[PDB]
Amino acid sequence: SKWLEGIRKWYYNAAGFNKLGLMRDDTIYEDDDVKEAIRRLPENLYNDRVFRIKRALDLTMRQQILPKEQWTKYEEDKFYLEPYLKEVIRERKEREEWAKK
Amino acid sequence: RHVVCRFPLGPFCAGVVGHAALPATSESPVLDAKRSFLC
Amino acid sequence: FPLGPFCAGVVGHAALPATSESPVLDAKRSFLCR
Amino acid sequence: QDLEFTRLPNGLVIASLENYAPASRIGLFIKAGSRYEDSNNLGTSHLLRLASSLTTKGASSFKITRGIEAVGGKLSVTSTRESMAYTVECLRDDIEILMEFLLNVTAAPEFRRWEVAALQSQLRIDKAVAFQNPQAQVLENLHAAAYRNALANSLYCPDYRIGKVTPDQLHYYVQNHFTSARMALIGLGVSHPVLKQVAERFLNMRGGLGLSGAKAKYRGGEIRDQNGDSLVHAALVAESAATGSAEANAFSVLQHVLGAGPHVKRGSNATSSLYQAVAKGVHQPFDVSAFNASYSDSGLFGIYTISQAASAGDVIKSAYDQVKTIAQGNLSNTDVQAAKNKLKAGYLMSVESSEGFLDEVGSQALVAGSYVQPSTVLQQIDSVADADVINAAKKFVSGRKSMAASGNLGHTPFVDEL
Amino acid sequence: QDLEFTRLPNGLVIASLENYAPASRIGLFIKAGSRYEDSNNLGTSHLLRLASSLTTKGASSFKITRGIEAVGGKLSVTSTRESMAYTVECLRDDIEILMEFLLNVTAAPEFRRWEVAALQSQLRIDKAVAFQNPQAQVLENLHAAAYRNALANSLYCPDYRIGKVTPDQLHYYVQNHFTSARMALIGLGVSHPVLKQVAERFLNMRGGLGLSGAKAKYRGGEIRDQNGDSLVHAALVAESAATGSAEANAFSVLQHVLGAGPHVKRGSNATSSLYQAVAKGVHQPFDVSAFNASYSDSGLFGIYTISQAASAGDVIKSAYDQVKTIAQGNLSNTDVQAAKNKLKAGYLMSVESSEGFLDEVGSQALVAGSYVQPSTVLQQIDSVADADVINAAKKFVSGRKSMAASGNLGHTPFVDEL
Repeated sequence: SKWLEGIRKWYYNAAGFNKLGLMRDDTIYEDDDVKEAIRRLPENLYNDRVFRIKRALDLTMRQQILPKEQWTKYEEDKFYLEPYLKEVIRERKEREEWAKK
Repeated sequence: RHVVCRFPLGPFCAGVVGHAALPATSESPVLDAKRSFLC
Repeated sequence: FPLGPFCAGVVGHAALPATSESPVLDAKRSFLCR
Repeated sequence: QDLEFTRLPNGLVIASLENYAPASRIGLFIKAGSRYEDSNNLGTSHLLRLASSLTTKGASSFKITRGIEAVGGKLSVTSTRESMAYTVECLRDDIEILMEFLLNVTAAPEFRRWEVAALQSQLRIDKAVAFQNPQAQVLENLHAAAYRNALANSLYCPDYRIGKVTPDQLHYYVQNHFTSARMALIGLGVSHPVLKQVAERFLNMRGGLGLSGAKAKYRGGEIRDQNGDSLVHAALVAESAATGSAEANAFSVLQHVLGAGPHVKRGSNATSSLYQAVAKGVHQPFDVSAFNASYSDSGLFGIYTISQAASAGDVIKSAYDQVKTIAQGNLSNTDVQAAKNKLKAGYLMSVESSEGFLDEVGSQALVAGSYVQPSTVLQQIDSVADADVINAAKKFVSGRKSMAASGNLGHTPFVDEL
Repeated sequence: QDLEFTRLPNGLVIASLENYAPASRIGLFIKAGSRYEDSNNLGTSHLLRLASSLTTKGASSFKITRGIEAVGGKLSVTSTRESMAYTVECLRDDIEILMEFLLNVTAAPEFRRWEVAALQSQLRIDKAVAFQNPQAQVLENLHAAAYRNALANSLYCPDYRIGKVTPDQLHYYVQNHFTSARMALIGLGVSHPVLKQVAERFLNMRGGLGLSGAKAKYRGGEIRDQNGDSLVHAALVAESAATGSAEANAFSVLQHVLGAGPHVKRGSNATSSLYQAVAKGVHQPFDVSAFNASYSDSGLFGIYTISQAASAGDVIKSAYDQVKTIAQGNLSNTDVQAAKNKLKAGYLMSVESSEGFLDEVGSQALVAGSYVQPSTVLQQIDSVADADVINAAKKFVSGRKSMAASGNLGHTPFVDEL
């Protein structure tokens, strides 16, 4: 577990969404399931996601990175969208299974 | 007889048609009957 | 006759519809909150 | 067979009658409705009525709807100020699946924010559809004027609350009013042990005797709506009696003496006293019926009149004068007997259908905790004496009046003038 | 110069004061309003107030608007339940043009169908803007509850009539209620002969009293909105003396004694008896005032309270108890003297501005014909005795009361309880 966690942390730091202040779910591709999951998000989380994304986009516009103190830590990264996305994918899978037979 | 349906003058029989979710509501004798014969 | 008639005027130029009601309070409500 | 009436230890009544019919109907009657609501949570009952198909812990909304359609069954919620009924109907073979769905709906509701937010729009559409008949608006305003609290609450969500009903309020309503002691499970076409098994499987968790609303207080006020419709719909009512009392039966007999809803299509309602009394004075189109609404803690009796705007006052006063006539003692024994016959036939015809029998059994179980055979109800009906009908008319005439009228109120009378 | 009052043979009243000021204000006061609307034509007065710039026989809408703007003038219509006032303000040099426009608007309306249809939308916008303040709806419902007749009619068109007001109805209202006997032309900064000339020029036609509205009849009803607003607005009123009566002056003195409006910004309203009587009981934000509205046929006096939903009953009961205390005789001579000082200063300050003086002159001319100098009004105020105020409070306490409340209304008392 510790070895897998170390490699995962290495990948997390190697990817730069932490540097821009973004969390992992902020970087997910907005497919239809992800769009519905975002639609279902509570207002506070949706607004926090919107501001984080806007700040990241502004930083990339000026080709800058957030100060190292403000980088998102691997421990504190919270997968807010994952439960809603899981529920959405479960509903889609149920509908597809019903369609199959 | 312990229901507003006991009064059959029309308990407002205001239910809406539906399938797998049809909500209905009733109040009590509502008149509106036999006035329809004349505009 | 009305102390606080709160006549519900409408901002206008060349056509200003104003309607007047009688004293209706609200004078000191802003003192505390809303 | 015969109806099997059992009170489980938790307080849940399960009643089953095996009619050996192709279709089985099972309905859960809950003692929750507009009455069991306060100013803060007004309109929750309406959204609960419209929220039957929403996701539950056991099954998703997709599963509920698709499965109920797949078996061809129907899930319906019928709401009354004092009661809310969830009824599932399907063929005898597939009853168990719909029972699982129904118990999931009633006992394990997951009011997810997005799904509840979606349903908020349906409240306005449902209210618009219901209010297309003006008598619904008239009756809602009548209940508002008659009672200060409890029964005054409308069966439809208030407009200011159309989009502001919260999932937390629905959860609170379900938890504090959907309780075992306030529930009755009545099934036609199913065995008693199966119903007991289902009730034990699902409804057991909720504790009985939940939050109880205040007793209804009689406001005795008038609510008038000027909407410009050509026909004025007005109802003058007074506090009559609670359901199950002898005075309630006397008031029902009075309702049929004055004239309940018409019998002959395109008929003149000749036997109805109110219709003839109004016709003698008013020769324009008109409609007059006796309004009797009986609720657990109180009841309303009065005259409902639909009339042309100019002649509305004449119709109202004439019907009131006929009721006064009855109060003064001008009641024939033959008319009382005819009213009794009509009442008994009405009860029998109401219980004729599967839906009627299910509703009646559930209402009796909730109101009284027991089932009365139709013969006993008929014996109660014939027990009524003419003097009791006259006394009920006296109570209506003397009592404070609450009136609600809608239309071109114009020449419509006020309660004080009446 | 001094105010000049002339009653013409046609019945129109012309008044002018030459203030020798840079601006001249000319106003035509007509004894028309919501009071004179019947049920069929409800809301016509609202559209007539809005339809002051529509095409007239003399001038088009384009001409009226562009010209009044070009001279920098203003055309304003102010409507009360018993009165409508058309006023034009501009520099003295250009007064003739605006006077011609005003007389064209008042006496030669065309009410072309397309423009009337266009203006019907503005009814909803004006009603919505006015109803942003809760006091507007609270007072409209208060007048509806108090009176069963003309005075109940709202100053804003009923919603069902928003698009149903017809050009024929506007023509009928103008013809039967815009008449010389009901009109007064009051001018500030304008010489009397010029006003007389213009009045001869345009107001010669449509003479006579015109259609007469019925006397207002007290209804003693309650209307409860239940709009869910955080703060409950409640008014409790009882019938009072008509305008220009001794009991009316006694009621005004009583209104000031109980407490009318703040005199010191962000102050505790120490002089106001109601405010501190309520304040001792309730420590939450609150507001209380005396509602005195006097009309020719009758008037209403009572208490208007803005309070938190939970504490509405405490506020209302405390204000009513203070009024009862005044009725019981616990009124000091010093309090009456202070109220008289406040009332006289209020009248003088109200007449200080040109708009206030024009309004006062028009109101006096329409209600009582002649103009009474401010000294006479102050003497009338002085004449009122303490016993008169006590008797007015006794009349309020004894009389049948009407209540209109808006807000959560869960704890707002009903009229019977109060």
